[PDB]
Amino acid sequence: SHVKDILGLINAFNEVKKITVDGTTPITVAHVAALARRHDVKVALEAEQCRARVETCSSWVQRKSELQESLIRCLLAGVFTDELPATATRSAMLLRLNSFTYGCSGIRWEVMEALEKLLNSNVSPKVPLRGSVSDLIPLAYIAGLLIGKPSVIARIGDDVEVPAPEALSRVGLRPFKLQAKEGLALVNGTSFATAVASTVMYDANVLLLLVETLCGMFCEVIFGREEFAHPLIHKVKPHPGQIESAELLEWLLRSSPFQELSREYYSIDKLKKPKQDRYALRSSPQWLAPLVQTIRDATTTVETEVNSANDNPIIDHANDRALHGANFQGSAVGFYMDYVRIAVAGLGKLLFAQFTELMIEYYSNGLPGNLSLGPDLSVDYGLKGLDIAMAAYSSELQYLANPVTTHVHSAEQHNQDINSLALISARKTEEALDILKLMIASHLTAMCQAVDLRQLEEALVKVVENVVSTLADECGLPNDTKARLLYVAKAVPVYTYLESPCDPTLPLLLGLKQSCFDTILALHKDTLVDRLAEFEKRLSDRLENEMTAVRVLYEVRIQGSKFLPFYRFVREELDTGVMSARREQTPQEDVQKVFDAIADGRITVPLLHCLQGF
Amino acid sequence: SHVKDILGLINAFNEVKKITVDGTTPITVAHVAALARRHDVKVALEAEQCRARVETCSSWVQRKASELQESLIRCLLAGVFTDELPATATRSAMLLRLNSFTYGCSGIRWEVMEALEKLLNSNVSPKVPLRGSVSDLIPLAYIAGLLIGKPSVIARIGDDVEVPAPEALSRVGLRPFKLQAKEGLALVNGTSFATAVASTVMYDANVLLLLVETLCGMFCEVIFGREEFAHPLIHKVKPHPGQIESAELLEWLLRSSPFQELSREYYSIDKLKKPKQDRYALRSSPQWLAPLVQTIRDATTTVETEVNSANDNPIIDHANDRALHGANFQGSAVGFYMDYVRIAVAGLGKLLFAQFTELMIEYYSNGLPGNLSLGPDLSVDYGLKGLDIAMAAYSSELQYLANPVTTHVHSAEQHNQDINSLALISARKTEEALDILKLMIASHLTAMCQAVDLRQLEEALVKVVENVVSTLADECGLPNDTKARLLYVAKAVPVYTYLESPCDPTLPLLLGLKQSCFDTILALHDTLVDRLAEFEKRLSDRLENEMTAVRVLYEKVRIQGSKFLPFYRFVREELDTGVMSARREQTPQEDVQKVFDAIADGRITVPLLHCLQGFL
Amino acid sequence: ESRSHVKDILGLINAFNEVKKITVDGTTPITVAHVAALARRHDVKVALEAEQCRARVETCSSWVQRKAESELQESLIRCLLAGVFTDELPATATRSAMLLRLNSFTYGCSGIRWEVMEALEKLLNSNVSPKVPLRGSVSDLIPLAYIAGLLIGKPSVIARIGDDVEVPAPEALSRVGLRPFKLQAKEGLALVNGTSFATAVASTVMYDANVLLLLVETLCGMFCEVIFGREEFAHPLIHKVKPHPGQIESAELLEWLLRSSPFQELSREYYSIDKLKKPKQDRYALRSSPQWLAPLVQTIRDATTTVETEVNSANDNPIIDHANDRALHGANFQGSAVGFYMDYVRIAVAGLGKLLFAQFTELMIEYYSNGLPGNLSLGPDLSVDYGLKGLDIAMAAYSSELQYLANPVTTHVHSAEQHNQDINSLALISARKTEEALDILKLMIASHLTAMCQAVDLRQLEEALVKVVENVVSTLADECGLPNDTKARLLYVAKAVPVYTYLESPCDPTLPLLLGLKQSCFDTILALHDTLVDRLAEFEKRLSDRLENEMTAVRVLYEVRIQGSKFLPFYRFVREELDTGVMSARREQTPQEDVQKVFDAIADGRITVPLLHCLQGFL
Repeated sequence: SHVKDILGLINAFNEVKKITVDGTTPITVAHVAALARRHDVKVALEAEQCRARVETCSSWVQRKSELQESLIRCLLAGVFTDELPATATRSAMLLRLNSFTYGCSGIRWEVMEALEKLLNSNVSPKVPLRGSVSDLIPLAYIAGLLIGKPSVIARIGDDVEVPAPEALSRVGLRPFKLQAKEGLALVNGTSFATAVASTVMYDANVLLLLVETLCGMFCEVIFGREEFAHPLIHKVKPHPGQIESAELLEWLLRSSPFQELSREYYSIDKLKKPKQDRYALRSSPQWLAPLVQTIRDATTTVETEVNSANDNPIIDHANDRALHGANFQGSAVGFYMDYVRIAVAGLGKLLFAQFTELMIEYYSNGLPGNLSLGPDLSVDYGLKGLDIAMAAYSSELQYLANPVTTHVHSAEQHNQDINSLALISARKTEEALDILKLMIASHLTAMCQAVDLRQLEEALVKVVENVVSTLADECGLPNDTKARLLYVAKAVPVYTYLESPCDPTLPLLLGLKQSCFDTILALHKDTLVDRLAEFEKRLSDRLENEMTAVRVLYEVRIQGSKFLPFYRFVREELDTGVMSARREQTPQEDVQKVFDAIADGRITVPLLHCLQGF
Repeated sequence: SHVKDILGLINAFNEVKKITVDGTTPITVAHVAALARRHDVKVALEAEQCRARVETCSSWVQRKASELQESLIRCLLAGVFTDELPATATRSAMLLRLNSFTYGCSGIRWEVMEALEKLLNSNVSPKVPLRGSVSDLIPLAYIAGLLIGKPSVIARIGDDVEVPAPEALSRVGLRPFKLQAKEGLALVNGTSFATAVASTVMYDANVLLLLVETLCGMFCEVIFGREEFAHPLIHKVKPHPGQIESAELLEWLLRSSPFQELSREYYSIDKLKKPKQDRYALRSSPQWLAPLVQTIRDATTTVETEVNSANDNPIIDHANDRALHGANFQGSAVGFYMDYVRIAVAGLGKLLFAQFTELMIEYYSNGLPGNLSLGPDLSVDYGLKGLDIAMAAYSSELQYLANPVTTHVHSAEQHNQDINSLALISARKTEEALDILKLMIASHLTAMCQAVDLRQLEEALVKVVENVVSTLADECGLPNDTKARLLYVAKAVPVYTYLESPCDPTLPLLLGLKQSCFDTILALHDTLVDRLAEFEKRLSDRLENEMTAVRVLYEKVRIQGSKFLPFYRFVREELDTGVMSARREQTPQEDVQKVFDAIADGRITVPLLHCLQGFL
Repeated sequence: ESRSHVKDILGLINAFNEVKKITVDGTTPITVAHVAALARRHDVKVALEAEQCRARVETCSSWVQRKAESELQESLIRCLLAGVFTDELPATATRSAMLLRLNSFTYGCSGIRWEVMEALEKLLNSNVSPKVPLRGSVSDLIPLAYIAGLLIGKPSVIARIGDDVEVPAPEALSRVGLRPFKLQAKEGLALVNGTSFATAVASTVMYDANVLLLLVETLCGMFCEVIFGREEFAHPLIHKVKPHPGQIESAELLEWLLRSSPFQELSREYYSIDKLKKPKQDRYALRSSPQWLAPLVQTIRDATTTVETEVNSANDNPIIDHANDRALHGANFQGSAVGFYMDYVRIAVAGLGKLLFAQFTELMIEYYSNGLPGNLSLGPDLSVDYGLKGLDIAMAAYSSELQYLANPVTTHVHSAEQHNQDINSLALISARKTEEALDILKLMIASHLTAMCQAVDLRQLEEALVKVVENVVSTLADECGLPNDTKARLLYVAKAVPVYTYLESPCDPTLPLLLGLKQSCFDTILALHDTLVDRLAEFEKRLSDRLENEMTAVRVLYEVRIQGSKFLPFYRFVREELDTGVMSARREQTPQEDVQKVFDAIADGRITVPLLHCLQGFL
């Protein structure tokens, strides 16, 4: 399954200490993400496997200086408005280094050692955002650093910023004097486009699994039928992503306490409730199928690019010739960044549709509008702000998923009449993921709210049942009338009348009055009316007070749910609670905490816990 | 290799007789295309294989239990004839609905499936509105409208006949069906139309892809490229499957090429004044094709999975006595991959446009004339300029089309369909995109054969100018040093830079000749001047006439050794075309039309398979 | 000065219907209504006027002829005949393109012979036009080459005479008493060097855009009437204070259309009963319509001006200044003005479609339709009447494709023609897409009007059904001998409860009618506190016998408020002229059969009759 592979990726991202750059051992998207985000991870350039092939190649080129330095000069052409982040630059530095290990570039080993040292020192040049059609200009800033160009500014850690010559001295390096072919070796790569795409693909894999898992949590809170994930439905339409996502979904909902409430809910008033769930849940495995396959396929393609000699000419020293091709063409990455962006927009649409169902009372199966706890709804608009936000997120996301590779210009004196635009495309897919992160944060926040509302719903109904039951005994109401009233206490959704339980124009008293008149006609063919009036009177004394007490006490079914790690993480570890008029905490403050957990990777802890033993 | 698979697809499309519909044997995109386009291809609904599970499921629904089904079809017959879905797509959809029923999940009667079998074989299909599906209730309601004999539904019988549905059933020996429980839903609740178009789209995408890959080699031959770009080491070290596989073909197509022999000769003369590397349209082609190849191959698998699936709801589990409520009617797998293919197709078109552009510009065509104009009178011959303009028009619309459709999902049908695939709309646009690619390939191929003729004439013309300069050097009694310089210039100068007026004192030949004469005077330092004066004098008497003669001979051969001979022989001989010039009266339209028609009806696969025979 | 864009569009519709002859003289402007008239009405003729322009044309012809002193011009035509037949540009577009090329010549800048212009005139009025390949133009060398090919009698060029006959170009010239032309100086270039085809399509695109716009604007008022909306949204002051000209003018129309509406009378009555359980404001699809329409109105009108400017221009090169003895080298062949505006209009057309989709969506959902049944089903048996659910799915399909089409074309410029045409307009491709967008918009307006006529019927049945329920309850309360205060409670419920919530089974104790009645019966018992229970039991008994059969009787009788509505023309047109009725299981016709009739009427412009009737009196 792809579920295991993404777990393998998350584990690798966490467990890795050294990234082996030897020319044999593959560098995954997890390893690139690790170097970029975790500063304790170091680069290990191994001499045993590639020092020989590299030096031979460097020797051949020399057997056949001002020229190579004036190429760098002209390619230092980007403008600072916003720039490429250090995470991206360092990833590109790693990827250019990795390209050299195959011994086709003819670069000196000494220069490769300098890259290794510069990475482990956290030194990286300030690189302008735009200029590459895919990565001559951005890679010329890495090359400019190695030759100690004063115009190129370099970072040392989070704070220090100095010119390149002084940066080289602080790490024990002297400015390089470029030999033949070396200048072209440095700038002629797909390193930047593939750097951004690597982190894009790691995040896309994590967030894909995250979205998949949260579909089960959505099922639990929306009172859905877990039937939609039955293996036979997907065996008979065997899209690999459809089967695998449903397999996870079936497993997550197998022993669900919320699904027990679901079956109980649809057993009462069966004819007046929907038989099938709406598409945002029931259609989820079919929707996820293409999205799963797109993100998995692109990972492979991105990894192939990471582990490749993307340079020109390809030096074939064993046959005394330089091979002329275009391995610097990032079309593999370019095109797959477009496909992924469309897949991400599809994940966003799934999230938007699910969130919309959750906010609307007519579709939320008992949940209050906007998930407003209230009870006073005139001063509690709940998650309406986030709902509006989700449409703003989805809308921009759909726009972003337009392709970039369809805008190829004839470039560079018409020499580059086809070019990938891979970096541009990767940046847009990165921007789309940022928006997807915003959407997952809000979704998870809302469902934790829905968990709380469902558990309180169970507690409030049981109170209404108790108060009606005891007062039926207290008022000496017959066995028939008691059964009718208890049914109404179980049937009508508490959130329809929570605002004012004893309001004569709200569903509870409405159903009660309808029952009382029905039981009068049945028992007729006078003191019953006296007993019923006393029941109504005493309900206005006890019900409101006891319903309030239970809610205030609340301010259990999740403890048996496989999504407990997510609920416990959001509520306990991030220090949040039920959203109401009484909690002095803006939705921003709540969602920001969840977003930050997703952005830094802390969300993987509850994710892995949730999926343990799958 | 994907090359093997596409050849396998082409072979199956050509040589299939019966499509086995049994619920175990897969139906490929080739089979779907074969049924749609070839009339003598029949459907084989094999009873022994799947009558059992179908009737087990059918009777299960009968145990658990008709005006309800009538109302559903009547409801969904809601399209408008503005445009219509072609019979090819409707018949493909009919086969795909039939195949879905064979899995024993739909609860439909075997009789209904038998009716679909005979309706297909009798070439009967309903008139279906183009639009209305979010993916395929409305379009599938017209197939169900036929089966129940709705008078408002019009059916086609072949190419000539269009009658109401009750009469259409009568003519093929069928009676209108009264629908049982679940049957009305079972007929309309599928991805049949979306997947039908997607199937023909995917077959075409494979054929045209291989065709574009092959013509990259032909482009190398005519543009005087370095076949080095296809060297296996360049691609093994950047091992994208599509990059390696495409390069493997191009290395093979260019091995021992007569045109590459000319290329080496061309670059050996005046090496330090010509492009050291080829431009990206050729050199970068394997890297460019890589994602496109993978996109089209992966999407072929996905569409074929949808073809061979039970896209229905509810899925009847008759063995465990329960009706499973899912959403197998959601064609998102198809919809998303149609968007991806369309982006890839746009990339294929961009490659072709870029190559075509190089070919048309003298600065980039390496000796070739602008617009590939033969002339010799260039003021009244503009060659392929018209086709050059149209190529930009094709590519422009192609790039526009490649915007995704799946990013425009609306919350639909009482917000019940809050996610829908729009697969049929997406497939339709990818279809339209492939029609444009066909237009581009047609022009591209035509421009290549034109370029073959121009290169071969270039050689014949050069051998004449050499022979004329050689003989006149003797007749004037010029020294062996002078003869060596003059024969060098005759070899070096591109013949098409002076073919308009060979003895014009301002054009490149006489310019180079007047340079050598002054170089040979200084080196040999006055009756030599009189011999050089007689050399120019006798040149303007014999040169133009002899160059004209061979051209005339040519208009009334290294492509013989070339592997692209089957293409050249197909365009020139089978399609009856010649070299484009003022003296040829056939329009660019008349020539390219013949090529396009051959691409459209599949005739082009013959020269393609001949070109690729022995490639393993 | 324009009084209102609504007056201007009505001006276009009148001009389209009334014109008999199109005057081509180089001074009198051709409008998008004229171009549409020629393309669609075969009785309309072209009149080339030899008084004003004949002199300047011949002067220009002579000057070019003098400066030259023939195969060159024929070779241009030969190489430009490079289209492929896969699909083709329809005769309407080609005939429009011929007129526009002819019109360009009248300015005396092209150097074309008057005889060629006379041939174009003759070919147009004879309904002769070449079959032109769809693609090839980056904007219109290749498509225009086929008009030029016809004039020189190229055997490969096929020509239509009317709708039936297809003959080669020499034979087509023969049948109209013309001989193939021999091209002189510049004449080859002068025929192909224009924006005629892009501007032809754009012209009938802009004419349709104007008509469909006004139609959409007007139908917003009809939507207000059926959805029970608050006309308050169109109040002048709201828009006076946010003074977008399209916003003011659309609201002005809507205020007028809703002023004395009998339907708006029902709206005020509806929101008076149970105020607290009903929305205070309408949803955006209606309330936000003038604001939404504002840029859409302005885009469509501004583009009409730009297209018309191109129509009445010398789109040719070089421009021959015979008065100052020199040829000026410019680029009037660049159709960028038409190109970019076609992109803007396509986005506006998508915007109009979104407005239609949203309004349609509210209408189909019971939670949003303010009393109307789901999918606008009549029933009463809702299990076999799914209503307009089919058209509702189609509306999502239509809108989704429409939003996709509204992506720009002008952003996809390739460096073309040996990098000489390094900026090209792509105007014809863009115009083609905007045309496709308007086709879909026609499908959307068709469904929308069909749905709203269904809604009118349902609202009028609603008023008939309720007053019967009121009558049955009122009389039984007297017969059963119930007190006046109890009678007032039960009559309130009869009026308050929406009728379509219980019409399926009126005397079902689980549906909202009996629920309210049982609620009120228990409340009255508590208020008057034994034989009262006997009288109430008799009330329930006699209601379950009498009510259902009477509700059916009035429903069958139905199978009035519109008669005072300004939308009566539309309702009568759809119902009487097109021969339709209320949609139910008792109606044999499919949704297709009904919507088709409305679509055809939109397509051939029959819809302008009820539109003009609906809007007469408006200033």
